Amino acid sequence: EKVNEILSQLTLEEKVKLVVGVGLPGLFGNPHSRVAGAAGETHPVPRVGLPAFVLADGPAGLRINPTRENDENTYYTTAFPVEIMLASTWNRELLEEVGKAMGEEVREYGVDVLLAPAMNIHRNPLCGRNFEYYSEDPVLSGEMASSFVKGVQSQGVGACIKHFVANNQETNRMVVDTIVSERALREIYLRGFEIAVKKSKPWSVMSAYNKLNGKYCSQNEWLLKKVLREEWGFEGFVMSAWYAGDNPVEQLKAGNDLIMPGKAYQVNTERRDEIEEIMEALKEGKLSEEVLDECVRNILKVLVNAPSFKNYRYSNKPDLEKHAKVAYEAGAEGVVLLRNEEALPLSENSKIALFGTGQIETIKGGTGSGDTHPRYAISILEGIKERGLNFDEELAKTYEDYIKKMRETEEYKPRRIIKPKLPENFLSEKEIHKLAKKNDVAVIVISRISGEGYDRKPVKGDFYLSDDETDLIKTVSREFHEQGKKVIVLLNIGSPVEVVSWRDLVDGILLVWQAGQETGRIVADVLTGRINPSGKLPTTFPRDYSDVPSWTFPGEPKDNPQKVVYEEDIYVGYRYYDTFGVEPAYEFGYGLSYTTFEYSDLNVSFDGETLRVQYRIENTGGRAGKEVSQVYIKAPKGKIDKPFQELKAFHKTRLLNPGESEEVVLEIPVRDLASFNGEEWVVEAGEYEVRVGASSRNIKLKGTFSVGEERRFKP
Ligand SMILES: OC[C@H]1O[C@H](O)[C@H](O)[C@@H](O)[C@@H]1O
Ligand SMILES: [Br-]
Ligand SMILES: [Br-]
Ligand SMILES: [Br-]
Ligand SMILES: [Br-]
Repeated sequence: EKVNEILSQLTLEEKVKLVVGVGLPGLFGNPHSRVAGAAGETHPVPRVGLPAFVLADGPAGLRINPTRENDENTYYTTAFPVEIMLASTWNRELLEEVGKAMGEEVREYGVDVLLAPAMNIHRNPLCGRNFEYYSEDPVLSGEMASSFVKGVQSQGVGACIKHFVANNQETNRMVVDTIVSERALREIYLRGFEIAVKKSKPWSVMSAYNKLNGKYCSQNEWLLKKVLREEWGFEGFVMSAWYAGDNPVEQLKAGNDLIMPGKAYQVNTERRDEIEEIMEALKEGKLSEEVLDECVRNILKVLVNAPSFKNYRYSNKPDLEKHAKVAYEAGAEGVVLLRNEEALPLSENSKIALFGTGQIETIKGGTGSGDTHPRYAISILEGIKERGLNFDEELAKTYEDYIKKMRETEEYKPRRIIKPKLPENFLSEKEIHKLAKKNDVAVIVISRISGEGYDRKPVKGDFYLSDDETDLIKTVSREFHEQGKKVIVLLNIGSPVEVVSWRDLVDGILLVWQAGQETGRIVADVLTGRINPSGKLPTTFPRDYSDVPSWTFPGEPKDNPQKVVYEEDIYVGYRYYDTFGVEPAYEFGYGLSYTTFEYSDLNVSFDGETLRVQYRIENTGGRAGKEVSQVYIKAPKGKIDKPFQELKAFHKTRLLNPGESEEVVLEIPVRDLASFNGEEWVVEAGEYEVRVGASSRNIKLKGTFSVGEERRFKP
């Protein structure tokens, strides 16, 4: 009743103020948000008891200013592992915990809505923001997102799933027209958002920068209204990506309730003030008051539940120590062991020769709106020191000295905030020979960073190893292998890189991604086996970039794309590699363990409305560990073309001791089995195959069931 009451009290002008942000806080002419560093604020209306609501990034943790002027207090937040690493956990419960921790910091720092999680599909590994997205698969993505949203919103604050939809490249994102069939949309790109919307009920959705089939997402009625609302039954409000679109009136008409951050003229001289443009449109009858009321109601019906609406006295003192444990745990389960030829874990007291500048310049996460400002960030070297591991102390000082020297130099000093990539081959061929005799093992850090606004390139030093990185690995490998010793590589990266050319040169490979503030601790602990790797890939690692099915990336013309066509359609990520027989370097769902697991006791039953899959996993190794199991369904060929198989469920065991087992029981609604034929979802009659895998290509148990009667669903 409150909402309809406030609504009835508002004047036309106050209503317009409410659907437009107050401008980017603390930049240009604008005052700081009462939470300094926050991404945006709504217009207050004291008249009718509406406060300003505060919105802030981001996916890796709350992003606000750590300090404030005329203030002795401190406002640090927890920097969690990046989303691609969180997805690697394949652990819903854990993602929910990460949401709660973040949510407590959101609430207690006076924020009302967290601008997370990001959940665009990994269409192409070069997308600059892949690090802060979950997966190339909509079920993994949707399920991780749902868990995170539930976590955040258990804390009395709102989540915001973004970016809706098909924002799968950074190049010309604010302008590019994304051409995608309705089938690709419904099966791949819309699909994760559908799951999140239906299962977790996020307070808000952020419409994407890009056009979708001719229309800006922020101004796309089919997207924000027919699909989101009418079909899916979304009950929240939609906000625009910052400065997205070109027409505030079209945005409101489309179902984009909240225009952020407001004052677009401050960034684009050709935009009018949106309040003035809207007021004029109302005056002229270009926009009806009824549409305006709907947008305002969508906003209030959600935000009357925000802490700010009840004048919540936030503490400015969240439990950072408790949240750090959660960040460490998330990182611990998200590391992916890609290769282990009797190399890991390291023996106790093993003397480590630590290589690569990334050991010191460790990447905690990518740049942009999804960045964070934690009190600390434990480098790989620091974590190893902290845990008291036996490392070459002379070498570590050499690296420290070399980085200082290089970063002080003109060519490599941080510019404007990028740090030029350092040469990694500064050690002499004889210096490394000395290292091989002195130490027991080699550990080489390979680091990459990416971020909002920039796409990566299929070139050396980016997707490919730079020549100096290749030379370092070759030399270290040769030297240490001659001495009978093992070499380990740590991939401190945010998205796939080439691995085929060098992986056979080394014995161990740990994909440690970018693990936030606790990175070095997580990494050290994985090396010694205190952590048993349980992460599995949420995205495909291709042998070569030319293998990638999304070849049109980043569009036409390449250097200034006005449009990009998803030629590969539904056949993206593993759906492509499986269906057309292209072998990846490492497949979707792949990941090793320090122990072994045996799958057994498969039972499959379909009562016509629910597919029930049960099996048993036993730890047959000598170290406790968790196992991620994946259930792929292979639908019959029947009427329409379909991928080879599709992930429909997944699970992760508790921490099993040697000899322990766990019974897995998963249920899949019949509707989930459907393919979209362009008009409707269809679950074709026929024999289906259940494929329970330790990865999409390591199937451990197979069974079948039959659909007797075709089922159809209109969107
Ligand atoms: O920082 C506010 C927003 O700015 C941009 O729209 C980013 O794409 C979005 O992810 C972020 O939440
Ligand atoms: Br997407
Ligand atoms: Br391998
Ligand atoms: Br990266
Ligand atoms: Br194209």
